[PDB]
Amino acid sequence: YDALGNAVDFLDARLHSLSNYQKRPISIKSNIIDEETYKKYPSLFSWDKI
Amino acid sequence: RTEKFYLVFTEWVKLLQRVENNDVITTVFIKQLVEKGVISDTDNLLTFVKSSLELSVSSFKESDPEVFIAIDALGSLIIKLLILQDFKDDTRRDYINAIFSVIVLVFAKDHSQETFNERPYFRLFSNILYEWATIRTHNFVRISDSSTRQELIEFDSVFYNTFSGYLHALQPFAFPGFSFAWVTLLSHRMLLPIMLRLPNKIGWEKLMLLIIDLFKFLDDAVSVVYKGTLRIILGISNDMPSFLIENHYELMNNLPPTYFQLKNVILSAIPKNMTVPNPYDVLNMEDIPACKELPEVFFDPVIDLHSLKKPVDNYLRIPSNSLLRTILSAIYKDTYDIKKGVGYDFLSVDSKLIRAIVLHVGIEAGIEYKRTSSNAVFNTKSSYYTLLFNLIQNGSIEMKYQIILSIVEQLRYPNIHTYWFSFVLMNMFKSDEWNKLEVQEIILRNFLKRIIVNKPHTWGVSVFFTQLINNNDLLDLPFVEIKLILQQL
Repeated sequence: YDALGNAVDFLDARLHSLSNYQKRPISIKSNIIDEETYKKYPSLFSWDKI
Repeated sequence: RTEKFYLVFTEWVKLLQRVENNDVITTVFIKQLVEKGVISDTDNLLTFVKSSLELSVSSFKESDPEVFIAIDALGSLIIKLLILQDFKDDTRRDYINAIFSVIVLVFAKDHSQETFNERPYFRLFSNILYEWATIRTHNFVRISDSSTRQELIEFDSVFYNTFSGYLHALQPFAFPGFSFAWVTLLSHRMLLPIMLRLPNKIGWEKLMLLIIDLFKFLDDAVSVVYKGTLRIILGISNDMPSFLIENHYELMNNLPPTYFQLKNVILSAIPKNMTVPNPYDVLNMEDIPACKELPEVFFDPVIDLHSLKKPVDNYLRIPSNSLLRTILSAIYKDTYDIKKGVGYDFLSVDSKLIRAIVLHVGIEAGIEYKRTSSNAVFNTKSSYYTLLFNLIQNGSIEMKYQIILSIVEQLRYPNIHTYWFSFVLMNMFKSDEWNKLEVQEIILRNFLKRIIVNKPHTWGVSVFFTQLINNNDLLDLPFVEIKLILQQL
């Protein structure tokens, strides 16, 4: 019965530690893949922002 | 919140399944990801790959039979985002390193009890290799040739060396259970062969880092490692034997002496094109033009020689008896005063140091032969021979042991080092001016422990073992169950 602290808990924080390291916007290749074709395709998702 | 990310990957797994990955719709799908706020930030991206992996391992759980359809889809997603994404100058490097950090991060989180299995992670790494191995086919021709290609060519060498770095994080020493699974990945058909064949030995740097990790572990779940270690070196001995020849210095250092079989294979390695004469047949190596060639060495031993670079080289030039005293005093210092070991090998004679010296002398002796008509290099009074001769006589028993050991190791394929060090061993054995039984016993002991083990027996020792009887000066050695070998051959 470890309070908060644990090997699994420490590592799960490390993965979140590395996430906030060097924040950058993911720049997709806009030049490629025939844009305006992309607009024609379906939603292909069930996403809900917040 | 995390359930949301799960639903997305649930959309990816279902799509690619029942669809050929090559279809460009998959490239549009990832283009749809950035549309939403899921991949909008890197903090969420690394979080997406995070949860996507923990789901695959969970998906692997509860599976009676080989459910990889979930994790294999991820492995392709990693690569599909490495190529289809527009990267800045240094950002491409940080990207691949980031994901690898996550994968090994979850592995550790999994290794910590919270029903851990080592097969799915191995499958993931394997898919990444197979995938990338397909992309890099023929100078990355498969891609658009937009000269984004050019960015990937420079990334090819940086991909494996960094990947090897993250592989080192899960070395057998770290995870005993993943040990066997670690070796199989090292000897992967898409990893080992090409890194050895990378342009101008750029990958050899990190290949060593992995093998050393393997050797240090050998110094039980060890049997699986050793059994796997052997089939690698043999595989390399056939594929790229030069790797065993050049890096032998940095390789012999971290290899325990208990392993005599593994020792020979490394030294028994010969260049691919070359062919050698029968060693057991009876002289005059001057007739042989192959041994005149200088053996390449990837790592110069002068670096690990440190401060003794000056007094040794000054001694190699002129044999100053006063300069001999300081060199010895330095060795005795590193042995007794400082550099104190622990347990077995307490007050160790620095095998790395001694080997570095003996090897350094041989190299400088080789350059001295390529120049200046070569007549001088072989002599009893030659400086290159004088140094090795004096260090023995004035060196202690354990000190003498390492010198002779190092000398024998350099006797490999038909090169000038083998030619020279043989003349050293041969002359020294027949050399007077010693007060001698002790020395000859060490000459024999360190040499004898290179033939008794199963073949392949190294070329160098075979010849030196032949000319010894052919020289006619046998069992007459008074020290010689040692006589049991005489009847053997």
